[PDB]
Amino acid sequence: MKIVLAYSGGLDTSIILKWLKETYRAEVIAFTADIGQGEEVEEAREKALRTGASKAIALDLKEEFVRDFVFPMMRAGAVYEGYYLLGTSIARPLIAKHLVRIAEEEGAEAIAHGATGKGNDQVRFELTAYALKPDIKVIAPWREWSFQGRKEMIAYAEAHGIPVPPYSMDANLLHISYEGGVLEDPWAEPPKGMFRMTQDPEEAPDAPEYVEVEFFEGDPVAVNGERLSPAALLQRLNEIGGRHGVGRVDIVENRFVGMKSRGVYETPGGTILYHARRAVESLTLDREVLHQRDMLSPKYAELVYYGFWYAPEREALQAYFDHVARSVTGVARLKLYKGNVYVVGRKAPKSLYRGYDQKDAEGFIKIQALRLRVRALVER
Amino acid sequence: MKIVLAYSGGLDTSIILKWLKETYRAEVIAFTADIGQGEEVEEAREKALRTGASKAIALDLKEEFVRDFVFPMMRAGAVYEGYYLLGTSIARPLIAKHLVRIAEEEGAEAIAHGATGKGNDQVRFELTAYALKPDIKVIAPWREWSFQGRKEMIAYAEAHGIPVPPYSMDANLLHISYEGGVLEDPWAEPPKGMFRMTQDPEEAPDAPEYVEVEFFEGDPVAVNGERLSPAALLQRLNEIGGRHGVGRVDIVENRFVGMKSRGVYETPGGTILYHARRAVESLTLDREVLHQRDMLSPKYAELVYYGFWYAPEREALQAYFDHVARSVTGVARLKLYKGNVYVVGRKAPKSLYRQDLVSFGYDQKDAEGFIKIQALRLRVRALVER
Amino acid sequence: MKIVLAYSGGLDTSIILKWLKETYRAEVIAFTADIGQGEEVEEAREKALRTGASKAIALDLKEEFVRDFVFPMMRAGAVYEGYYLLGTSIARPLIAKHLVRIAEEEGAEAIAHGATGKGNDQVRFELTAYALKPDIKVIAPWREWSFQGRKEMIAYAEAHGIPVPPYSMDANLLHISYEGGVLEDPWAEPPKGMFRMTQDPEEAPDAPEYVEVEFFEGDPVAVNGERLSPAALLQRLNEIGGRHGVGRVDIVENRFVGMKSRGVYETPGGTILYHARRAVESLTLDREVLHQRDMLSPKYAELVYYGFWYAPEREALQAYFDHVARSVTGVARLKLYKGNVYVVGRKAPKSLYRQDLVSFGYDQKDAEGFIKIQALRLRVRALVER
Amino acid sequence: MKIVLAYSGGLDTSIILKWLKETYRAEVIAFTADIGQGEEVEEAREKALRTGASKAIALDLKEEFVRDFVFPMMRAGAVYEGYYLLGTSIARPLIAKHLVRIAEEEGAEAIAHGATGKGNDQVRFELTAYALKPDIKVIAPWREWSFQGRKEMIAYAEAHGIPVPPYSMDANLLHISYEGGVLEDPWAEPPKGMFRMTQDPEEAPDAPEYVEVEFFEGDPVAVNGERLSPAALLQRLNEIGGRHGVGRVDIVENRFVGMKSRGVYETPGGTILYHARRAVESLTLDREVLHQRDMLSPKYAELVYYGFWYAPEREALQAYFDHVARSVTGVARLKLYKGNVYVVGRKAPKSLYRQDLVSFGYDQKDAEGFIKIQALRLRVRALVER
Ligand SMILES: Nc1ncnc2c1ncn2[C@@H]1O[C@H](COP(=O)(O)OP(=O)(O)NP(=O)(O)O)[C@@H](O)[C@H]1O
Ligand SMILES: Nc1ncnc2c1ncn2[C@@H]1O[C@H](COP(=O)(O)OP(=O)(O)NP(=O)(O)O)[C@@H](O)[C@H]1O
Ligand SMILES: Nc1ncnc2c1ncn2[C@@H]1O[C@H](COP(=O)(O)OP(=O)(O)NP(=O)(O)O)[C@@H](O)[C@H]1O
Ligand SMILES: Nc1ncnc2c1ncn2[C@@H]1O[C@H](COP(=O)(O)OP(=O)(O)NP(=O)(O)O)[C@@H](O)[C@H]1O
Ligand SMILES: NC(=[NH2+])NCCC[C@H](N)C(=O)O
Ligand SMILES: NC(=[NH2+])NCCC[C@H](N)C(=O)O
Ligand SMILES: NC(=[NH2+])NCCC[C@H](N)C(=O)O
Ligand SMILES: NC(=[NH2+])NCCC[C@H](N)C(=O)O
Repeated sequence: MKIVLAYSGGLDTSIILKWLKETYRAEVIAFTADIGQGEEVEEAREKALRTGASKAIALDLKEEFVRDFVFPMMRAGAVYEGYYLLGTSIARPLIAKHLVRIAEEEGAEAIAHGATGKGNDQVRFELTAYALKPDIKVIAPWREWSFQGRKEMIAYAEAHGIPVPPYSMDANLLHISYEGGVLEDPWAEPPKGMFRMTQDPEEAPDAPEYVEVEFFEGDPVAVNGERLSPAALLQRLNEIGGRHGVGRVDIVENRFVGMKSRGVYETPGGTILYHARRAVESLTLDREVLHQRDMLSPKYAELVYYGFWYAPEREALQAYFDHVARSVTGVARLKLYKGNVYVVGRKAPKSLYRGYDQKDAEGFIKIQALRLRVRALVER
Repeated sequence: MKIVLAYSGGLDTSIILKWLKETYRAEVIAFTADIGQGEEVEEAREKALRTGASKAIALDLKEEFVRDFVFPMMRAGAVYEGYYLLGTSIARPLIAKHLVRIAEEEGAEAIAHGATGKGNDQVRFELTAYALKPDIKVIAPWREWSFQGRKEMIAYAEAHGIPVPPYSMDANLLHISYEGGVLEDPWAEPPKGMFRMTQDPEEAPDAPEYVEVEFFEGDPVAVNGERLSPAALLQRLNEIGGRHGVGRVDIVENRFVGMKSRGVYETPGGTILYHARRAVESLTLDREVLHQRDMLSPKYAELVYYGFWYAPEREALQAYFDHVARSVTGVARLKLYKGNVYVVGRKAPKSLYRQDLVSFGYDQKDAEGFIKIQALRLRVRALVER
Repeated sequence: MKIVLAYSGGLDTSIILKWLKETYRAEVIAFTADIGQGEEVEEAREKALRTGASKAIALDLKEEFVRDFVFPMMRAGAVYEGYYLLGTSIARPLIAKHLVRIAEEEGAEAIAHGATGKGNDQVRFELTAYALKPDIKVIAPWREWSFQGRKEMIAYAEAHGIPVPPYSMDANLLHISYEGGVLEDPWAEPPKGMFRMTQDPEEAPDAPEYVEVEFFEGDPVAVNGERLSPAALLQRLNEIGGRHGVGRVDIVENRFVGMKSRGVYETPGGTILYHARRAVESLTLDREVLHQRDMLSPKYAELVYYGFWYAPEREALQAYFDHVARSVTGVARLKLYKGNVYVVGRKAPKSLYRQDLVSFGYDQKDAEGFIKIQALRLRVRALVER
Repeated sequence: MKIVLAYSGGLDTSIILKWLKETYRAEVIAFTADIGQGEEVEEAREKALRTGASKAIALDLKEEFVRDFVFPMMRAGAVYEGYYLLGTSIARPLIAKHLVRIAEEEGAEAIAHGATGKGNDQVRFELTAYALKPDIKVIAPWREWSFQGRKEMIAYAEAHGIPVPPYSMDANLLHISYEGGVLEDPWAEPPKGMFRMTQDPEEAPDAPEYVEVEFFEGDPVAVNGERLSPAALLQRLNEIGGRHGVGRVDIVENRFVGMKSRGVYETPGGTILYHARRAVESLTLDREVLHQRDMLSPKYAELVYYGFWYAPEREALQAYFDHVARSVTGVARLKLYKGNVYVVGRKAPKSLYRQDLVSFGYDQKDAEGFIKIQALRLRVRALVER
């Protein structure tokens, strides 16, 4: 029996690698994806072999991540519960996609991940796995073992020679998420110094910085006149937005499995892209199309948040969003200053910005008012 | 014939007052509402009499404005096309409501206003009027007169004794709007010094300021522990957020009459309230309720923007929003700093948050069954696709 | 330990009553609700006591069923996946509501039902139970026992001395549902003579029959001029519609649990009410209100179907639907003929219909301006396409 | 100048053709489209030349109508206000399309139609024309002439010389619409013998008739095993359904221009197609995709009804509906009997139905976990209410 483990190189997946070998008397193939966490994945791959993996794989997936998951999501204007730009949410389908592919190639009957039984990640990983390979076997150790606390887990790792290192973090090219520990009290502000991807607004440059972002067909293709690949472009905007402290959100969200959770997120590049997109859309999209689009975005957002990426509903809505986004061609000009992003200009080759006479308005108004006047007369 | 004119006190409504009297051989009753435009309404009232009004009425409607129009709208989370908090939009129904009221009291068969034929305000004024008094006659001079240019309008004014004087502004307790002129080029950043209600972030305090807003039943009732009436509360938050340069928006919007236009808005108090409201809702509203509510907010926003305030669709949706909003009770803690509003905390008497469920309602294993069932249709799809 | 069992009086809940006693060694309180199954619940109550119940309760809930469940649902125009009027769906919450009431009165820590692990009813019973009493314990024998076949169950019944006798059916005041067995093949028409509530259309009267239904406030209050209580009214329309074979539908629906299921339903009275309601609404509801209401109906429907009756989302939407329904006052005249229901007329005290607006409230030029304004964005669009 | 006139060959467009020759003294080009009105279109073309038309054109557009307009609409499951299948609505864009095409080919500056200023047709014609050629000049005689009454028009006709003859009719391959006259009273049943396309239910065969419709990637491609082109297929289903009296609807609808109107429609073929489609969808579409699609259908319906066919909103939604419809491949079996259509069977090569998931990937106990997790937020809510 072989098992493809989503291995991040940390303590838990290291413990998991050992636990899987003994518990399932299985050969474990480790997989570590480079999605912009800011770590040398090769070090994780080598730790996996030291830990006991029969094979360890590491892949640079930053470009596939931005082009095939982040970009399509952004085209939809996806925002969960008013603020969450879904940084962790869209990255999970990508990881599981490769787990299942590797499982196929290696002849493995199962896959494993270290997401807990109380979060969203477990759902995202498994819904994707099942959607792509229906008879795949999934093993989620957190829902199968009986560790009674951290102490017991550190003891288990020390016993296997696994080296042992106030909140939980998840970082990738789109954002860095923070939750748990001290963050659990929604009345308490995050502690100073917690953020890593964005500069503290109180420490941002004293002068504002202008940035231009070009969109061609619904996707951003250039920054300040320089054409950049998907991953390179997000990276650049992260650098630019980050220096100014842009993209910080603090919310109490509703998880898919039932409870509320306090989360903090920094999405510098994606936040600039959100406003840049809407800026270009303001000139290229039709009024009714836009209004219909905005009423569907929230639904799309929850699909991503819940884990229904490789699902027919999401694919169907994507057909609508992509259609609409094809008209988003132009340039947005933004002004960045101490934590904030300001749209300051926009232009487009086929802008709809700027015939009748005042007289037509009276008619328009009379007809629009008819049903209201009738209703009024009936009330008498 | 009597005509009740929505009189702002400026050049155009003064020109209109004289124009109406002669064109319609009627007497004009001028109505000026104080909705926080930062001017002395009694001066417009007196100017109306000097311009020829048979009667001039001026009313302080700040409290009614915020209590009966702004609060109801905020309750619904209304936001037009992603950023417009509807500052000018919700004020129009209030004005027209009083116009129709005064017309009935004065025995006036018609009402008038100085909104142009190419904007949204004309629709808001008239849809409200017709909805409240179906037989009312509406006179909109811009759509009727033969004035050809500004030059001629000035000559007419000067001939009639009316005193004469880079963009058009509309200010009230909720915001200040700027559009037209130099703002007509969507690629040009607005001019320096344009903003009035808010301080440029570059000049905002170096020290962030914490502000707490208490919501009792969907509406804000206190700021930093001090109980304030609707208008006093909005005023307070404009002062606080204004100093920090909060609430600035720059957008190209879609007008109801069919064309796009570049608008700039500063809504300090309203912006703080928008995020404060959502902060309290994050603890007091159910997941499914919240998601449904957010999908209807945009529709409600276009209704307000188009002018369908006193319309059945709007009142029906208001029943939904008011039901949901009744649960919004708690306190939001925000951090203001150079143009931004950061939510840093929230608490509520009946908060649905239980860290009991997040720290390390079921045991992990229940999650497996949940996933299996949720995945069934997807697995079936995959098997069929073979 | 005490366990309140939702007892229908059939073979399975009889086997379950025994099973609960043996498995848990608890006192079992059988509850049978009369919701129009066309069964004498007092027989079931007696059989329950014979089967071993420590206490058996039988309540007539026909009026509560229609008044507090069917009517609120009908006001929303709830229809699941194009054709399902939710007959079985709205009944479950009522039953679970009493199961928990009784458990609390008797001091029973648990409730039990005989819905299987493959369907929707399990979710409906349990979601309302947990929603009303969060610490209640639920026992669903179908998900806990070892019986591996029908034959095994019958033997267990005999070994326990319980009386023993091509599809499963569920009947109540709203409809009769048929699914399973021969019906599992979606390409096979239901067998002849299966329907029980409606007469076969080929055997229905040769002369159409006219019926009028009065609505006052969103709910039906009279049939052919006779005031009738909710349950009596639904009963009456079932008699009238059934005689004509009205209300039959055949669909393959999506269960909440993931798979498709072939179901057949007969809802005579409800079908008449569905069309009668829309008929009165056509004169009493505003265009925009109607269009908005219709786009929310499908959502409310899935909530009911899934089992989210005592859920904040449903109660929120209910506030909207109730608000809109308050105007539905008038009379619908329908024609019934061999399985079909035809709306032939409608009237209302405050009908918004006006023949003068259509007979050959504005002049022709108004329409021209309306069209021009509506066309503006389309023309700018074509011009840019150039 | 040149004017292209949408000419139906009837009294009014004949009067309109003269009116155009006299008033504008222009060269009128008549255009008559054959879209299944069952009216020898060539008769209409000769009469146009006989009336002063310097050129009359007649085209067989039946196939284009069904393939490019009816099918895309049905693909979306479009239904206006619960019953209207949009028969007249989708035909108008097709006509205006050719008018504008012919105007470009004839160097004509304007186009004209005889829809009145009180209905929706004028909007459909004009929105289509403006969207296709923003520069186009439109002339709507009903809104421009001085005639008051039939008497007046009648004499004017005799005068110039035009043959001269209870409700108004509009017929095409999809349906026949009836409204006006005796139909204006919402309480008055339609007059016996009014219907033309459908046999009276009471006069329909005593024996039910089964029919099968095959769908391929969203569109009907065969009936009872015989492959038929779009127009031939709709024609065939009209014949089969008509003989049984299928597809009759009687409603009071909300017109786009503001007033309610009583309309009667018979859509035999289209009605069979509506139920056949949903039947194939019940096996080929995913639950969540279906539920989403149905909540959007109504919006697409009003877009068609209002006249926004060649509009970005409609084309955008079309991309969604087209994507979803591509999966609709299979066969539906329906039973026709005296005015009703009953789905009795359905099958598909890629059916998502699995008898094994329902008969006695699925484990009963997974349902408990599913239920507990779904119940969590409801339990927390209840506990907080203490
Ligand atoms: N970059 C990655 N490549 C492969 N799998 C990943 C990757 N990142 C996260 N995962 C999966 O996600 C789980 C991580 O959830 P997370 O909250 O980040 O926990 P963790 O405590 O950091 N794991 P570890 O780093 O081994 O201590 C891991 O158990 C992995 O299965
Ligand atoms: N506070 C108010 N009281 C009464 N009527 C008002 C008030 N504010 C605005 N209006 C109406 O709205 C129109 C104003 O449109 P707006 O763009 O503000 O023009 P204007 O510049 O104010 N007119 P004027 O100031 O008289 O030259 C006026 O013509 C009034 O009819
Ligand atoms: N009228 C009722 N009163 C109380 N409980 C009911 C009633 N009707 C249905 N139930 C509940 O619903 C379950 C019925 O599921 P169903 O598929 O109809 O099975 P069943 O065949 O009726 N059981 P039985 O009649 O005992 O053989 C029962 O187990 C009850 O818990
Ligand atoms: N088959 C067609 N070909 C071209 N234009 C048409 C056609 N059918 C309808 N129209 C247009 O639609 C208008 C008809 O509206 P309708 O209510 O059918 O009136 P009408 O009574 O049929 N006109 P007429 O037949 O000339 O007496 C006509 O003025 C035409 O411009
Ligand atoms: N494994 C993690 N640390 N992920 C944190 C959760 C991210 C965020 N709560 C989400 O639902 O996307
Ligand atoms: N009279 C005015 N200055 N009105 C300004 C328009 C405000 C904004 N464009 C709106 O439509 O609400
Ligand atoms: N116990 C029963 N036989 N129930 C009938 C099932 C009813 C229908 N399929 C529903 O899900 O509501
Ligand atoms: N030309 C006609 N008589 N058309 C009848 C209008 C049909 C239907 N009421 C509609 O709005 O489409």
